[PDB]
Amino acid sequence: KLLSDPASVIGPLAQSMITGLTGALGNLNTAINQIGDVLVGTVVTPIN
Amino acid sequence: SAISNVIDWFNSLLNFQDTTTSNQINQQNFQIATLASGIKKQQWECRYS
Repeated sequence: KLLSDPASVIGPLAQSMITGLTGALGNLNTAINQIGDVLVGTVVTPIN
Repeated sequence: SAISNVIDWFNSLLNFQDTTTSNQINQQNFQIATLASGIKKQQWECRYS
């Protein structure tokens, strides 16, 4: 069951357990926030 | 907050857009009117304006 369908057997787990998931989400959210902020000013260091 | 800031910036850009278009139309019409009107011959130089 763990090989085929790991849904029922494995319970809910925190995003922080996944490697780099929180980092990617934070990067995307910060990019969106910077996109919003630049249009009104508040000069900030660009992400990429 | 990012989407709200984008909304505000877009509204500001639209305001600038309409103001600039209105100013362009007004300036061109004013120049055309000034060119059309202007100096007219006095009464003694000729009868007609």
